[PDB]
Amino acid sequence: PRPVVLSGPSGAGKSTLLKRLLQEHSGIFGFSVSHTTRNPRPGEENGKDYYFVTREVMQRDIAAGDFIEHAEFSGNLYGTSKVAVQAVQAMNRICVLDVDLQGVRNIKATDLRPIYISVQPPSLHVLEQRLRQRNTETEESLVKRLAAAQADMESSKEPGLFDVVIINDSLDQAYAELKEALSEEIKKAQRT
Ligand SMILES: Nc1ncnc2c1ncn2[C@@H]1O[C@H](COP(=O)(O)OP(=O)(O)OP(O)(O)=S)[C@@H](O)[C@H]1O
Ligand SMILES: Nc1nc2c(ncn2[C@@H]2O[C@H](COP(=O)(O)O)[C@@H](O)[C@H]2O)c(=O)[nH]1
Ligand SMILES: [K+]
Repeated sequence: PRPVVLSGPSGAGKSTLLKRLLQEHSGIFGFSVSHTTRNPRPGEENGKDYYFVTREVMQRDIAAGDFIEHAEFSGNLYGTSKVAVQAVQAMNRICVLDVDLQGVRNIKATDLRPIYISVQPPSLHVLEQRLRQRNTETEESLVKRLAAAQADMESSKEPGLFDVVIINDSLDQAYAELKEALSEEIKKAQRT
């Protein structure tokens, strides 16, 4: 039973598929609650979606060595803390992570030994509409995320970087491809 790392462009639907997975398989998977310096969106709860901390707190923790990995994204800091992964391990659950491309390569350097899945948009055109539908991004921050998306899409074709690439055209189909990709993960977890 290996950890799971979900990545992809902003707005692809990796958080959506993760939420569906975590509700239907609550006893099998446990979400890695990362730290972030950005403000919480409406409907986001501190401790569940993210550990919302200020910039000074994040930098203080980085010096203290609390983070397995950390990176900046659209002028805000994100990080997978050691305590976040150890919390899921203490619950006897498969840790699932939602990081960017920079985190993916950082995790490659660690010993977490995960399975890498890239949730990809059907095309870059529909990604903008997906990002524009949520409206949480201002026009300036939307362009920054859209620009970084193409770099993420290009790197998704790198051989060996991702174990599974899922195109998120149909959400039910994308979730079906997610479960099948985790079939041996769910099997091994239930096999104990
Ligand atoms: N299958 C889908 N069909 C259409 N729109 C979708 C689909 N999945 C997600 N979206 C859109 O994508 C947004 C929600 O996806 P999220 O999971 O929050 O984005 P994300 O891939 O996690 O990237 P970030 O880092 O959270 S911005 C909304 O605007 C949805 O309308
Ligand atoms: N490297 C890294 N990236 C993260 C982490 N948490 C979220 N991200 C990434 O940061 C971006 C913004 O996330 P959002 O602010 O939309 O939740 C997404 O690409 C997401 O996957 C993290 O802990 N580490
Ligand atoms: K995350």
